[PDB]
Amino acid sequence: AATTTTPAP
Amino acid sequence: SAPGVYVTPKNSVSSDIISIDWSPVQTAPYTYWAVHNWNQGGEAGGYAGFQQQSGFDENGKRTLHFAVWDPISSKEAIKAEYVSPTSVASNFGGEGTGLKIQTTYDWKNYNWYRMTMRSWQENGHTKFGQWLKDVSKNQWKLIGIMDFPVPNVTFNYGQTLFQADWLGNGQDVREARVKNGYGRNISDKKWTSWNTQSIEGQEPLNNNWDGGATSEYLWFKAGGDSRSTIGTGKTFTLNQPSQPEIGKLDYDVKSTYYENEKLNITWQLKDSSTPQFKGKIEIYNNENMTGQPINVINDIKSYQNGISQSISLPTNTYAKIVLTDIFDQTVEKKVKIKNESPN
Ligand SMILES: *[C@H]1O[C@H](CO)[C@H](O)[C@H](O)[C@H]1NC(C)=O
Ligand SMILES: *[C@H]1O[C@H](CO)[C@H](O)[C@H](O)[C@H]1NC(C)=O
Ligand SMILES: *[C@H]1O[C@H](CO)[C@H](O)[C@H](O)[C@H]1NC(C)=O
Ligand SMILES: *[C@H]1O[C@H](CO)[C@H](O)[C@H](O)[C@H]1NC(C)=O
Ligand SMILES: [Zn+2]
Ligand SMILES: [Zn+2]
Ligand SMILES: [Zn+2]
Repeated sequence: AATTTTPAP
Repeated sequence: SAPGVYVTPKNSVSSDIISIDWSPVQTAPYTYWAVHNWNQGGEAGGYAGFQQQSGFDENGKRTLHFAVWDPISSKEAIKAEYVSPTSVASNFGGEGTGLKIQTTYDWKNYNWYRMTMRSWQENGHTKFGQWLKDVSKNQWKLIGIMDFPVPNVTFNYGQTLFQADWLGNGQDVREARVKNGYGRNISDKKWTSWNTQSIEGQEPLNNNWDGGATSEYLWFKAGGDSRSTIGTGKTFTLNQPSQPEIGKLDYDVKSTYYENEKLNITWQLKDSSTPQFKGKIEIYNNENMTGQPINVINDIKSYQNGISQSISLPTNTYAKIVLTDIFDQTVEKKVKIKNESPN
């Protein structure tokens, strides 16, 4: 179901 | 559940075209290879790539993926302007919200696929388009175009690739290869070559992944018995040219006639051509195409192969057909309009 990303740390 | 792996260019900059080549080696189900990523946490955040949605091989569901998150600075919807025949646009939710286009596409292990995205300004909005070259078949395809209702956004920052397990099958190995990473700079319309990239596991304390390079490509894997040979990550350099290898635009005009007060002008790009970005036709009352055109057909889209128009024309007209590919290469042909042509 969800395919996440990351913001800059 | 397999740890993520990110492959990041050392030297990426704000771009309006981004391109990379990808080849799958081991394809566990529930794997997303998001080969392009941009604007994370920001306006027009998005990504695109390839998924193994089910199964372990070509008999499972293999797709292309493309998503852009909903605007921060507008209440207007993202529009799916164009989707290919095996593409489906839908709104996603529960992970932020936005628009995605999922495309059924029978990509194959050990073959290469070039994914090239382009962003452009139009009508006070920004468009994002997805093109795919099947390298073995030497064939481009337009996959989808999204119409994002905010001006002056680009592939501004955040270029990276990831390989991710979205469901929790960490026992299953996933592996792929990439090369030929390039962006076209907003600043000067020159190309930036991503010849040096870093391969880094998402979880510094999890070494259940690996990566490296040959002379030709970067490779990475995760899951199963994968175990890092490069600690938490390492940078590698490929010997790719400073300039990308860009093909040529090539087409055949298929009709150019005027009959029963209808003008019909159509074309077909060669199977070996770069893909169409836009077209324009100018109609002149004279063979040398001096003066002003008597009629202009503007803004023929990537997904349109000519025009049919109710129009009044005099006896001896000529069409200037101006097509441009996704790399801004233009090819202009002049054709005399056949007055009566079904006839
Ligand atoms: C990410 O991929 C999964 C698996 O196919 C889902 O389609 C999910 O909805 C996708 N999310 C985005 C934002 O496109
Ligand atoms: C996206 O974020 C989730 C947490 O919400 C997980 O950390 C997942 O591994 C992330 N995926 C990527 C590809 O960064
Ligand atoms: C990850 O990046 C995507 C765009 O690739 C989106 O901006 C998404 O909202 C980001 N996730 C987080 C938690 O910032
Ligand atoms: C978010 O973190 C992941 C690792 O968890 C990647 O480094 C990704 O590139 C990061 N996103 C950005 C925009 O820096
Ligand atoms: Zn608008
Ligand atoms: Zn002109
Ligand atoms: Zn247009």
